[PDB]
Amino acid sequence: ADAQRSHYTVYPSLHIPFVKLLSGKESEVNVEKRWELYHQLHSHFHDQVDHIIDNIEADLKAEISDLLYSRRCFNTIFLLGSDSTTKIELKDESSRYNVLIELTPKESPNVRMMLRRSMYKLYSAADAEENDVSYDLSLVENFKRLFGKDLAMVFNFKDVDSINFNTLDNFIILLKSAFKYDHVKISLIFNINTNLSNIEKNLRQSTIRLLKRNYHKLDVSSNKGFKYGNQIFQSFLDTVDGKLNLSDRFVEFILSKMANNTNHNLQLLTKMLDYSLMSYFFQNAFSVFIDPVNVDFLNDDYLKILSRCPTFMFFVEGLIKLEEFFVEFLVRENPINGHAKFVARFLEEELNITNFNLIELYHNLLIGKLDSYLDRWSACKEYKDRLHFEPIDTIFQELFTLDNRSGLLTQSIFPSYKSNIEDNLLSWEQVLPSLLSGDLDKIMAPVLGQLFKLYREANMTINIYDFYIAFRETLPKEEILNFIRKDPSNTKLLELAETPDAFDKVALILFMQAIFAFENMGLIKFQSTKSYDLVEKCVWRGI
Amino acid sequence: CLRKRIIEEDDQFQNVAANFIHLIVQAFHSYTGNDIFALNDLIDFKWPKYVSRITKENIFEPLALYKSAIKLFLSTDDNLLSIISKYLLIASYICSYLEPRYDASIFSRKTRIIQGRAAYGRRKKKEVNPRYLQPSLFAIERLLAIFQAIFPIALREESLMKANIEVFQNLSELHTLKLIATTMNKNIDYLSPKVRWKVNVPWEIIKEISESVHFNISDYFS
Amino acid sequence: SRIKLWLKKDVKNVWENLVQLDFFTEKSAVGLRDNATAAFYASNYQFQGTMIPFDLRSYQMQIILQELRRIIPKSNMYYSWTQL
Amino acid sequence: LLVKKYCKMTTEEIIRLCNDFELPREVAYKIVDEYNINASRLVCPWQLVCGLVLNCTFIVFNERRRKDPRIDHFIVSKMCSLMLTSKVDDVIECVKLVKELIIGEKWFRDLQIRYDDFDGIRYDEIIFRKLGSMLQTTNILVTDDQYNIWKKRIE
Amino acid sequence: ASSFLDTFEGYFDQRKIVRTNAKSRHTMSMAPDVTREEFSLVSNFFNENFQKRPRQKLFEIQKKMFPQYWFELTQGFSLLFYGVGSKRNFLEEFAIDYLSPKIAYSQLSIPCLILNGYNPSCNYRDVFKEITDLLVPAELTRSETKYWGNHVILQIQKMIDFYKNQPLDIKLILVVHNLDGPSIRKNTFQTMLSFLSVIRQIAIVASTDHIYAPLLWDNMKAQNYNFVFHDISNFEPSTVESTFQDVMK
Repeated sequence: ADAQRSHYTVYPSLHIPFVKLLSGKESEVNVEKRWELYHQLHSHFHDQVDHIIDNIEADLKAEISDLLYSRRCFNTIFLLGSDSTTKIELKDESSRYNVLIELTPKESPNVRMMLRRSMYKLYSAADAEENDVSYDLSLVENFKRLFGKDLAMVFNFKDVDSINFNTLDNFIILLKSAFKYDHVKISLIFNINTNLSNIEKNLRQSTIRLLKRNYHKLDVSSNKGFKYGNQIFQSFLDTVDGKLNLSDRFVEFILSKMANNTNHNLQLLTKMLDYSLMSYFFQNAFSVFIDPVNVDFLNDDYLKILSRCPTFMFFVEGLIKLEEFFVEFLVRENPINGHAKFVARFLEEELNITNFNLIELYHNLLIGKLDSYLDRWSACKEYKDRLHFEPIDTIFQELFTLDNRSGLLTQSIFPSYKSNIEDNLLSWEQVLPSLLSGDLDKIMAPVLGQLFKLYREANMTINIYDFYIAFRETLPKEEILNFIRKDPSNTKLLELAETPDAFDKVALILFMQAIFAFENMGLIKFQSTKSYDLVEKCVWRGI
Repeated sequence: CLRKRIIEEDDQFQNVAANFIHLIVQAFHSYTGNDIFALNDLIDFKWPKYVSRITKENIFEPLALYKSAIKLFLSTDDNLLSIISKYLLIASYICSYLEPRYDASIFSRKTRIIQGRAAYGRRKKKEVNPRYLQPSLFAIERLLAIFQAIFPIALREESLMKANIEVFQNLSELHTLKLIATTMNKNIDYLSPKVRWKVNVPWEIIKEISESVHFNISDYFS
Repeated sequence: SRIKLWLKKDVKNVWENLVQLDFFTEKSAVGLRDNATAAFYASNYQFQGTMIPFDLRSYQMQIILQELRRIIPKSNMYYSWTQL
Repeated sequence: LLVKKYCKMTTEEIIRLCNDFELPREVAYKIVDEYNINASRLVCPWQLVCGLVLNCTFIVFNERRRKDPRIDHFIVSKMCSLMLTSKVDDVIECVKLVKELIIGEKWFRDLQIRYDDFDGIRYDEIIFRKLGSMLQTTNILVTDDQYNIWKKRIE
Repeated sequence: ASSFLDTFEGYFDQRKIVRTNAKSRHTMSMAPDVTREEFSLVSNFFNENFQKRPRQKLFEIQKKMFPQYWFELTQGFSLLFYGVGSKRNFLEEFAIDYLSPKIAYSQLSIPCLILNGYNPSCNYRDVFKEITDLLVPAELTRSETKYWGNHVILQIQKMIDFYKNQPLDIKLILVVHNLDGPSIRKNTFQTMLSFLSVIRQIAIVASTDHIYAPLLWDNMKAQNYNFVFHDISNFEPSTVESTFQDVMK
């Protein structure tokens, strides 16, 4: 059996994932055209996003190079908020060699291995660019005698916060001995994830005095000044311009979920926007109608499902106090995106203000609180009347809107995982559907869900036999034996059921299979290595 | 720097250099001890700013030069997270430096339908200042209970905060940033119930964190 | 109440010098190993006293307070606090 | 009535308080039994009867609340004028508190099965809500019967 | 015996101090003892018959979600399935009977590599040997091997740089039963699998069983995994995964 194997490959036997909407009455070509519309919009988004990624990587390389190239000390650079994935490339100095030495915490178990990897990398790179030597710092001493030119070493320490600071301190003091050679220049790059003081409290005071002689702090995080998140959000708004709307609750969901991730913001923003685009193009039947070519393929189901709009509700109530009307309101542009573009351009250029969040600005513009958002700067009091926009309401906007009311984004991307496990185990009506064992299904709960309620009402240390006794009392003795005697083709079962302790034995078997299911799940633990007499509950519901 | 400021404003130059060296020694000998290298570092750091206060009035009177350049003989000057993550660090500090059997005497604020009494609290306070010693070890669930006890907030509004994907991702990141430690450091499985947790930040760092979110942690140690 | 008080930031340096001059030593530290095999084993292990912040590391004295009282001179400023 | 403590009640008052909210007799006796099994270890029986009656009248009248959203206000104000309590946070706080002491129980599960409410939606909605379906219904558009009764109002 | 049941207050409330006179020191010695094989017999009956029609009805409901899962896989997301009950049959039947031939048709089967993370003997080096057999990656140059590096991780990063410039055709389906399982929850296995999940040409279908499983993933690993989470609770009895534990103990 391959299920008892650790791993096995399968070669199985042997056109779009988009399904037919409108209660199964969608056209097949509407499905294909929705697939192509999603593909072109998704491509138009990601070309801009990958261009932005290339831009941020190139600007970071240029800024690090300008710091690296601008007597007897290190050239120290502290990259604050660094995730250590930046490619660092060096300049090709005439009659000098420049080598970059990368060092992770896994490659740094002690000072000896750190030096040995550094000297192997130096010797390998120098012989690659231009006899065996010993991989120690005498290779740095005799570098110009073998290679004929001087040396510039750039040490890039990745994940310093994870490194042993005693080992790092001793390696720095070891590298300090190389300053006595005229042909040696050493630069150090420290990728720091928390802050500078947390690492200055971990080094020696002599090491701090060593590093202070020539050092540069450079705060480069992903979430720095919102210069890159606003570009990605602007790329999305330029993609969905003239076809789709963003609700204010969706934008505030973006803000709330982006506030909870610090080191990796932009991938979360792209993931959330992408999944919302997927959900709209998978769910909404009017996704065909985002381009004016498809205005000649509307039917009675389209008119049935476009008539149930609260904006249409208010419009016909105001008219009191169809297909041509629905077609007529596609020519509009909804210029809120252009107004946000103009406001951001004005604030970046005329007022020289770069510290702003376009997602927050779009949220306040959707609500109608752009002035209360702009009050933080105290520099737009003379131009608020120029920069203010009244939010125009557009008919049939609900059929073209990215929103989260169903909780789909919450269930798909950031679920309350353990709370869902707990809620399913406690309730189980919302999971198991209601409909041989039909008499027992109405009376007896599933064994895990039944045991979880006793688990919930028990105390933090449960006696396992009293837990079993309570579980036995929850079960009916008559119907369980009737259901186990309903099958006459199992001779050992029919032999066991006629024994008078069959109810207790059956209850114990079900109880123990549920107890080790809970043990594998992590709900309970055993307070020994050899005993199985008391359990501790590890999980409380609602946390 | 010295010659540039004389132009832009030989025994006398030796006198001002030796007076600077003697002032550095007399100001920082208790700090450095008899370390030649530390005093060399302090001389190299404090020479240009002392140079930048030399005037024509200051060049012949060394007491006036010591009065103008005074602030660099008083101090050595040899130096160089999200909402959930900060509150998880605060809760980890609380879990490490408070005893778990006093937990229900502090954070418990919900009313009761069943009859019951909360913990009375400590009958007399100890004089040991537990933040001077090494932190205690705690479980994940106590950390989650204290985290949602002190995190900020009609019928479906879900007033408390559950531990969703974001909370566990932030806690995993805190273990990655070494702001939270375990007993096991290599080949550690996060999922075992025998794995315990402790904070490793100083009191000043968690004070800066608690005041960055305007949380009053110093009430809990009073 | 009956001298400059230095801050913890500046007392850090004096503490490091006192550890360096073998006045303090780390608690239950083995120190220099007997042979190369045991030293090689010790270099591949990360000790718990090198991963916690410096202000919580446990230390023990190489000289006790009675020996400190014995040969610090009687006319010294801090001599009266060698008795406890 | 939710602040005063340490009372003792009879069956007549609780089955009279059922008949205000128009509940069947089996559900009434279930409120009676849930008040009875937690009698000697209780501080305020008024909160328990208030929360139990409110939780059962938010599940019996699920279809009328779907047809008319004002029915939710007619129940939270019928007892706010009956509990001698001015503000409205007390009743919702009380029912939120007592929900955690009833949601695990078997007859509450059977009462949720037999009237198909599941804290607001049928099973065919909540299983797709838990599965994370893109095709689950959303609260942006009105329902079909709401549009039909509006068209009957207009015509 | 607790006013609070399930909040932080219930956590603090249920950890009271119980006296020795109310310890209730009954043990499992006064329990009805069973033989080993009648446990298997009773379990086979009660798991093949009890609540079976709701289980098949529920599986028919969640089989309608298969094209959404396929859409999520071709848009670059990994699938992480969770819920109460075993997910081995669901993942096997989704990946082999549905996903592989429809991916092969839409790209016009696909090799399915199945990892049993519930097995303690699941080792990441033999697993990566099978991946190198299936995808045949360019071997590491001597400069790429560095200095006593992890050859699996360096090779996978080289495959990441290679497959960044390929067509976006799924050529391997990784099915990881019990991603939080005892040998696979370790840091090197998770690092291996998240860097494998970076590659667009591999579809990742993984499941977790432990309630504390999201603690495994920091921000780098959660970015690399790119998880869409799906709750599949079905109350399957987990017959296969139970064989690596003991129930008589």
